[PDB]
Formats: sequence, structure tokens, C-alpha cells
Amino acid sequence: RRRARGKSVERGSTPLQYVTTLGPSRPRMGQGQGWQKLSHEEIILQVNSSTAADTIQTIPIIPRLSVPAGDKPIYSGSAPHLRTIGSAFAIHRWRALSFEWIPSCPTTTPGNLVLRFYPNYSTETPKTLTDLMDSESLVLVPSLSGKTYRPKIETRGNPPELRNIDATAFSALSDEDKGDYSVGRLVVGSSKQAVVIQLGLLRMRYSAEMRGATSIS
Amino acid sequence: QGWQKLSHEEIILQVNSSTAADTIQTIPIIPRLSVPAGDKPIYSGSAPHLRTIGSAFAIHRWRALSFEWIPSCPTTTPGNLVLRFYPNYSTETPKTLTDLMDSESLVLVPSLSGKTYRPKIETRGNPPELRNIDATAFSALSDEDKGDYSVGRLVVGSSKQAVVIQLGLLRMRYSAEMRGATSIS
Amino acid sequence: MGQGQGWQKLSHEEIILQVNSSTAADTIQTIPIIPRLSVPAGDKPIYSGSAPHLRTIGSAFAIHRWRALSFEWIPSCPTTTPGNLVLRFYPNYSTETPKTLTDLMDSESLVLVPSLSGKTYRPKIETRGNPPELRNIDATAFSALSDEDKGDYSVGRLVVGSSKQAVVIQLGLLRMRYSAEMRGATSIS
Amino acid sequence: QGWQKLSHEEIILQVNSSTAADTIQTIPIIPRLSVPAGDKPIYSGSAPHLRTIGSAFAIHRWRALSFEWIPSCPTTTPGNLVLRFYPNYSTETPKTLTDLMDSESLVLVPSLSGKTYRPKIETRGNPPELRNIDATAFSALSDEDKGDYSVGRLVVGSSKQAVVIQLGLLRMRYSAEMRGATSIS
Amino acid sequence: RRRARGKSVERGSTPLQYVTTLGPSRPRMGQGQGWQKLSHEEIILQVNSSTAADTIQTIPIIPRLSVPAGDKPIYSGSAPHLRTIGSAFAIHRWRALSFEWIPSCPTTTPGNLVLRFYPNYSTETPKTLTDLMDSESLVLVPSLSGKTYRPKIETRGNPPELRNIDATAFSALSDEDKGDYSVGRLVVGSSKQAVVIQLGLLRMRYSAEMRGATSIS
Amino acid sequence: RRRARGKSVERGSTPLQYVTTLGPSRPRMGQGQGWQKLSHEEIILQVNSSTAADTIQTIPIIPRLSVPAGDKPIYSGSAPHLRTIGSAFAIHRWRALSFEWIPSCPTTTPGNLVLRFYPNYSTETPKTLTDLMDSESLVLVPSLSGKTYRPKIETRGNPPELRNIDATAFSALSDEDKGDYSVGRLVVGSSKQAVVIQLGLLRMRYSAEMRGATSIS
RNA sequence: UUAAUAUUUUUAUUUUU
RNA sequence: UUAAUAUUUUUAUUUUU
Ligand SMILES: [Ca+2]
Ligand SMILES: [Ca+2]
Ligand SMILES: [Ca+2]
Repeated sequence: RRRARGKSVERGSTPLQYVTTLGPSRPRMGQGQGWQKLSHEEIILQVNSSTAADTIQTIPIIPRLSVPAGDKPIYSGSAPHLRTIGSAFAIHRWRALSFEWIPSCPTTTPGNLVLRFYPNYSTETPKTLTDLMDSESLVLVPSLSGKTYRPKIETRGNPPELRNIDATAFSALSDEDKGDYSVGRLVVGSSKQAVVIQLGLLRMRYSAEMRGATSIS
Repeated sequence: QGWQKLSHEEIILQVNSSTAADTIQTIPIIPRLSVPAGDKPIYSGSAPHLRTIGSAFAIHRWRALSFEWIPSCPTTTPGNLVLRFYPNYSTETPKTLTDLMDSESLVLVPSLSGKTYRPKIETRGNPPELRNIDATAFSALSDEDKGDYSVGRLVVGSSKQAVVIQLGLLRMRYSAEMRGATSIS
Repeated sequence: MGQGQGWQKLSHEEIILQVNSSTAADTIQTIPIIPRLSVPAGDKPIYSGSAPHLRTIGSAFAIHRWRALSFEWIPSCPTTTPGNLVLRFYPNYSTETPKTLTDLMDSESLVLVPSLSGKTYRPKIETRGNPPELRNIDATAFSALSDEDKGDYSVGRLVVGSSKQAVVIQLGLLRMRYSAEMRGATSIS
Repeated sequence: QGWQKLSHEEIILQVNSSTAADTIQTIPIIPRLSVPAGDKPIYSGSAPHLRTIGSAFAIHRWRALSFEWIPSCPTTTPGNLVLRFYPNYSTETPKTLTDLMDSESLVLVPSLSGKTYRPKIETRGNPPELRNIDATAFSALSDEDKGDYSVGRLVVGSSKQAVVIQLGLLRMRYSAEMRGATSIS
Repeated sequence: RRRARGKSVERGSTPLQYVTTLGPSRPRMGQGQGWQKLSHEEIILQVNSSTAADTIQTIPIIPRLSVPAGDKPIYSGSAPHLRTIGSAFAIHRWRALSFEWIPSCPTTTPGNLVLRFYPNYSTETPKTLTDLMDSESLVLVPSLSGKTYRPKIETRGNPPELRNIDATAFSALSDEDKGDYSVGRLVVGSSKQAVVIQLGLLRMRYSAEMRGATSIS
Repeated sequence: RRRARGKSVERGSTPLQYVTTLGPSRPRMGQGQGWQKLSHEEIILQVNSSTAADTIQTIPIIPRLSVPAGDKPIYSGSAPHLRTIGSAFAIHRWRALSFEWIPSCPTTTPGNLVLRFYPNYSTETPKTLTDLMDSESLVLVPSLSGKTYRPKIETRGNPPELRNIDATAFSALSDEDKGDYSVGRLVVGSSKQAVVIQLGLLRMRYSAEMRGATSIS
């Protein structure tokens, strides 16, 4: 690349599939300003779409991310390591957080995948794939790789301290009360397909800080 | 980080006194200010413009907020008008003009022009983010939970008059910042 | 002196249009660049696209001024989708829109394949110092104005052409990264 | 480039209220301000001096423009007087004193002296050049086309009184620049 | 010339005719700050006066200056090159513009020729040669050469962008709407003569800037 | 690459689609040896193939390239900018001219696309895709990109000056008379497909020289 | 860190290295 | 760029090199 102009008409190819391969990674622990630090990135969600209709899921941004131990659950997402670690602290605050879309399908699969963060749990959760993607949302074709979505969160200075809680118990909280335990939720909308297929995985890249020791769950 | 800033001034309340007794109403300080769609609601006041915009966002925080008293009565009007801000909703609401006006309150003669009351609120650095909701749904929740949705309330007390009359208007000069787009389909 | 009447700045991004293709022929839609973007109330209309959020806020003001504007194409179709999509902005409301997909792809247009993600188009618009103040108006009422008068209400229009497919399909979405300034409160009660 | 500067102050309107209901009139901001020579005028207000001069030029632009309320009633007069500027003519005109006074508006008690309202207008650098016409012909054109002839309109709302009385006068302090001589044969 | 005074009483001759000869000129094209620049000077009007009465013409200052395809149109003036060029752009703005009177008659011919620019099309167009010349106007004897009239226009900084349109269609516009397409109009008033004669030509010297590509008329 | 031999057996991949992206280009104007110069490249043709049979189109190489105002017209191709410019001159001559095939379909689409230039309009225009491609023609698979076809034309020294005319009127000329107005025509043959599809666009890269001012069309 | 724009009991927005 | 005059939520006017 240089400088002299032209008409700029970029040419390129395009695969049949965008491959990704996640090898063994080691989480990164660390002591901080009186805090415990943990930076890592794990797969929190599998997006299998149905032929019946579009699918809209919701993941609560909480340290002990797991699937509410009930029946007919209102949430998705499991962040194993992050959970285990966080289950030993009472307070947390985010430093870095972003969700990366890892495609697991051919460039042939049509439709779109949508990611959107909602700051307040008392916010009218959309039911339309079209209403969901209206704004503040990552939108792409299910086959595309390397795209990531970063929730608008205060991570500078000293963010507000949120309190850790257990997935199910959180699930049980009212809406005006979920605020004290979570930054917000990540709604994952994916269009339907001709037939049963796992569009891809949703990878959570993060850096949480936790404090206040706790016993057994 | 997504913030949208909006600074303006709107008249949010009309204060007409009854002859039965003294009138003490309260305006909840919320972006989506309107009067609750219920039967005989608790919260008074409405700010059409502000809310129309506030309806577009899920979170807000204040940078500047003051209230001005605009009289509509003659110099011959007696009694007083009282303005007082209450930070916590879990705080025992007055039922007397003399109790309401005890402290931290603007007190004047209904006919007096151009006075203003400025509530105590953090506007420095980065205040706490508040979730905004709709008037109705708000008045519908516990005082413990009201905090996360509003800075506090503005209690407006006013003397009763000889006969039914409009004492004046109550203006709100502000500047909020909001973020978190909502669906207005 | 002089009550708060100053501008209110608002910058954001929003998806304002879904492009689906027909088998009849190539499709040439047009989006009017207005704060209160929504589809006109009439049947067999001229303009497409709706910006719910922007509009709602726009409904509260009477005057708008553009400071930042660009459009990004977001595919929804497969890599095997033939033909191409085209973007071309027209600042003058009285310059007859082209009739052919081809001569719509001129020197000031962006042309690409439907499946290609990530490209964007930035129209040439004065945003320096203090552009011309434009008046806010509703979609329907707008599409009712005469071209000569449409000018005072909109910066320009974004034409969006797209090859016809073998069979009905959703090509993609069209996003709008903007930054408008508005003033002149209205009545929304 | 031909400009002629003129800065002055003239009283352009007399506000007398009726007892039937609240009065809401509007003054278009045009150099050649006078009341439409027609039956059933949409507009109100007249500025003899200013127009006499404005009749000599074809183009104008503003540098300074404010409006002062001069009361004519006693301290015992109730109600309020409302002043509000509207930038675009294609904007839904209020029909309620409470809707009109919602925002961006001077509001006071009819008897209150010396207050003023300053509209939002570009006076910096070189504002847009506006063509000036005659009151009548003006009120006679579409809202879309009204823009090219005027900055905006000043809507004046006022409470109804017990009995027919002159509330006060409305003064306009300005400084316009005009060019393009016309024939005054 | 020097300095020492005297009484200053200038003497001079005076021809029977002031000759002018316009040879082939080449228009000057050029790329600008994202604009297209064109500076040239062409003859836009022929002034033939009648014996019946005084003549008052009007030329709309527009890029595509030509005469309205209408039967008994109201606008005169044709600027060929400028039109062709500008018919490929949607927006224009003036940098330099003036009208020069090129006489084509003897110093014998009496009367006057009047040039005046009117900024707003909604301005009461005079009908009198006397009312026309009242002010803001170039006034001279038809025989005299080298005089030019410059319309008072903002040409500094960044003048307002006007929109290009086609002569006829423009002619069709209302008055409140002509403003968006033209700076103003040039009214050309010329007194009558003893008998059929072409007083002279009206030469338009200019420098327009245009942008926004357009197709076929 | 070096020198030492081997057996040379080149290996490589192959996309699903060859992408192209035409951003905003600025045409290049310029003054010359008394001529007017213009170099640019615009899309002059859209090739949509039918399922009924093979398609054979013809584009006349002329400055004012546009489709014939008519019914059941015979010449395709529209070159907007080039036309507008050229509609202001009476004479033209080519310096550089080539046609580039810009594919808009998957490497899956079969068949061929054929480009061939014919110097004399009085030449028996083929009806067969097979006869068309016999010789002097660019032939490729619809999916392939970056291939261009250059018409065999004298562009050195001082080529013959041809005369500008308007598309329709040209369409009207006899054959023995078309010669004076055009270098030749470009026949575009494209095989049919399983179903309605736009194989691609045909981009015209050029450098014409024009002279002799003209008025309105 | 710098440039632009908007508000003023305050910060928010866009761009550049 | 300079000199004069007029207005002040602003610029406009005339002259000189
Ligand atoms: Ca709570
Ligand atoms: Ca108009
Ligand atoms: Ca011949």
C-alpha cells in the first residue's frame, strides 16, 4: 500500500468455510489492588437454530454463569471456569468484556446472527429478529468469522462493584433487583434455517476482578 | 461510551389550589415524567418532550437540575408555596405545610416571580447510572426499588386559597445524559 | 435571556432497511435522508426505510443539521448469491433517478457483491462549520412535497439498487452511522 | 456587498384579552411586518417604521432580535403571558396555553415588568439571506415556501381575564441588514 | 502624469464607432476542492430594439441558461457551453460573474441601455425604463464600450450551493421555488430607436463551480 | 521463484466466488494537443442470462453510448459520463479502449461468456455461441475475474477522426454509414443457465479524445 | 495526545497519529 | 493590510497602498 490514488477497486476471493480451531488455553490468574484478577476466554454458548422459527436467547452477564437449575429456564450460557473461580468471591467488577462469534457453518448458510447488550433488565426484550437488530448490535452472516461485540460498560477508573450470586437464585430475582448482581444481559438472536444446524459458538473474552471470600455455594 | 446528552427546560406542573385544604403533591424525578395511568395516582407532574426522548433510552444520569416557580396569581394572593427535594423514597412524606417547609426548602409568597430551587445531586465525575421506566410502572414499585429508577422526588406544597384558583406553574431546567437505545417500533 | 433552545447533538447507528429481491426484475429503492425516517403512509410509495429510534427522537425537534453520515452494507445471503448490490447518494432531489442497475453504478457509487460483509459508503455532504439547517417533517407528509420543496427538508436520498435473483430472497440489511444535531422543541403529547 | 444596516426597537403588538377564552395569536418575523390586508388574518402584529424601510429592500438577514413584554395591567391581574419562537413554519401550532408554554418559552404574570425573550437565530458570520415580502402576500403562501421569507414566528399566548382588558404591549428590539433596492415610485 | 496642479481640463476625441472583435477563445476547465471549475465568457444575449416602444428583457442567472421550450417563453439568454457543462452536475455556486456590454452601433444612436440584477425573484419587475434604472444598475449610451456590470453576489468563502435545473422546467417553477435554483435575474432594459437596429450584445464573464454527477437531461 | 528446474507442478486453491468491489472513482479530464481528453472506466452492460436460450448482445463503440430510444432496439450498453461529455463535441478518436469482465456469480455457474469486436458493421453477426467464439474473442467461465478484452484498434500516431452522433440516430444509420461514426461493435455472447441469473457486469476502460464544440443534443 | 461539533451546577459525540 | 463612519446576542459602508 502507498499513496497516489487510482480508482480503488479491491478484488478478493471467498472460501467455502471460515475455519477456526480452539486449542488448549490457560486462564490467567493474578493478584491486584486488593482484588483478584482473572482474564480468560471460554465458550459460553452453542447456537443451534430450528426450522420452526427464529431463535432469541438471553445470557445474563454474571460471574457464576451457568444454566438456572430449574425446569423451563429463562436463561442460557455456561462459563465453567469463570463460575468456579467467582463462586469464591462476593463482589465483582468488569475490566474487559467482549463476545466473539465463532462460526461453525459454510458460507452457504444464509440468514443473520445478532448480538445485542441491554444495560437494564427492565427493558422490553424483543421478540422479532428485526426489532432486535434495530440498533446497538453486531449483525453478520452466520458463516463469517473474526467479528466480536463489545458491551458498552464502564471499565475505566473504578467501575461500580456488583455482587456475585448463583445462576438459579439470580434467575429467581425480580427485575429491579437483578441490577445489583449484573451489568446487563446479552441477547443472542439467530435466524432460522432450512434444516437443523449449529450455526456457531459464542466465545466470551474477559477480565473480571473479584473480592470478598465466601464458603461453599 | 454511548451517552447522548440533552439539556433543556420544560414546565412540568400546574399548581391550582383547592379551598377544602392545603395541597401537597409530589413529582418523581424520572426522565419519562408523566402522570401514572392508574385510578387516583400518587405522582403528579408531566414533561412531554423530555419523556418522548427518554422513551428512547434505557439509562440516564443527571448533570444539572433546578426548578423554577412561575406565578399565575396576583400580589394579593396569601399563603406560601413550598418546594423541597427528597433524596430517598423511603423517607416519611410530610402531610403538613409547616412540616414540609421545615428545612432544605424553597418557600415564598405565591405571587413572587423568578425564584429557583436546586436539589442536592451528584453531577460531578460520573453519577450513578439510573434505569428509566414509565410513570405508571414506577409508582407501582416498592420504595426500596424506586431508588434505582430515580434521583428522588420533588414535593410541592401550597396554601389553600379563598376560592379555587391557579397559583402558578413549576418549571424544570435540566441536562440529562441517556444511553441504551430501546425499541420504539 | 433566551430559554434553552440550543442544539442537541445525537450520534448513533441504526439499521434502516431490509433489502429483499424480486424475480420480476432488478430492484431500485430510495431512502430519503430525514431524521423522522419511516415509510410513507401511501400505497405504491416512492421511499423505503425506517429508523424507529432516530425518528422517535427526531419527532421531538423541528430542525436538524447533519454532521456525520455513512451507510454500511450487512449481507444476509449466501456466498453463492449472484449479481451485485449498489449504493448511490443523490444530493439534488430534482435529478431523475436512473432507470438501469448499470448506469446507477457511476463515479460516485459503491458496487459490491451481496454476500460481501464489511463495506461502507460515505456520501459527500457539507458537515463543516455550520451546514444548512433543515426542517424536520414526517415521512408521509414529506413524500407529498414537490421536489423543489423537498430540499429544505432533506439532505439527499440514498438509492439502493440490486440485481434480481432466481427466486425471492433477503439480500441483506443496510445500516446508518450518523450524527445529527436538532433544535426547536415540539409538542409530543 | 450592498448591505444596509438598521438597528432599532419598535412596539409591534398590543395584547388585549377576551373573556370568552384564552387568546393565542402569532406574529410572523418579517421586516415588512403589518397585519394581512385580508378578511380573517392568520397573523398578528405590525411594525410601521421597520416595514416602511423594509419596503425599500428585497433581501434581509438578522443580526440581533429579542422581544420585551411591557405590561399595561395591575398587579392584581391573574393568569400568565406566554412568548414562544418557532423556527419552522411547518410546525404544528399550539392551541392551548399549557401546550404552548411547554418549553423554550418566556412565561410570566401579565403585570411583571421588564422581561425579555431571545429567539434562537444564527447571527454569526453570514446567516442565510431571506427575501422579504408584504404581510398579505406572505400569509398567503405554503408553509414550505414561508421559510425563504422569514426566520420564524413568535406565538403569543395569554390567559383570558374576568373582563375585557389590555394586558400589555410587546416590543421588538432588533438589528437587520437589508439589500437589493426596490421601486417605491 | 505628475504632481503640480494646473486647472485640469482634459481634452479628447470621440469615434464614430467603438469597435470590438471577439476572436476564438478557449473555455478553461479545472479540478478543484472536490468541485469542478469552469471559467469562460460567452455572449448570452442579443439586444435588438423595436421602434414601437422600449424593451425590457430578463435573463435568469442559471448554469443551464437557454431559452424555455415554451411558446412565447418569459426568459431570454442562451449560454451554450456553460449549459452543456453544467447539464452534467446537480449543484453549482458562483465564484466570479459579470455582464459586459458589447456595443454594435454608432456613437450616433441615442437613448440608454440598462443592466440591473435582482436577488429575489419575488421582486416587482419594473415596466418602465425609468423605474428600472433607478438604482443598482449599469446605465450607459448604447454606443459606449468596455463597461461591465457585476451582480452583488457572495463569492467569498463558501457561497451557498444552488441546484442545477433545466431552463424550461425552471421557467415553470413558482417564485418562492426559483430561489433554490438561481442567484437572481438580470433585467436588460433598452430604449427604443428611430428604426429596427441591434444595439449590441451582452457578454457574460464567469467562473462557476459544480458538483454531483447527473445522467441525460 | 528462481532457476534450477524441477518438474514444475503448480498447486493452488479456488474460491467459491471471485469478489470485486467498485468504489467511487473520479473520471480524469484534460486538455491536449488541441483536443479534449477524458480517461475513465464505467460499467456499460449488465448480462442477465435467460433459461430459454443463449444470449447474444451487441454494443456499438460510440462516445454517446446509450440504448436506442425505441421499441425492440438493437444496441445495448449505456456509458453515462462518456456520453454527457461527448455530447458536447462533434469529433472523437480513441487512445485506449478495453472491456473488462466483472463476474457477479459463483464458481459453480457453468457455461462461458464471450467477448468479440467486429471492425465493420457490414459483417455477418453470428447467432451461435459457438460461431461467435471461433476467433478473435475473449472466452472464459462466467465466474472468473480480472480478464479483459482489448479491441484491435489503431491508437498510435493520429488515429482516424470519427464523428459523434446520438445513439438512436446512429441506430438508424445504414451499415455503410455507421463506419464514419464508430470504430466497431462489441458482441457479447453468454450461454444460458439453469435459471434466471445475472452472470456479471461488463466494464469499459477508456481514453477518448474529442474536439469541435456543439450545442444541445 | 491532537482536531471538529453540541451543552453548561456536568460531560457526551465523531475523526486523526 | 491600513485610515474614517455607524450598530452591538452581529456586521455593514466609504477610501488609500
Ligand atoms: Ca433493589
Ligand atoms: Ca422552497
Ligand atoms: Ca459513407
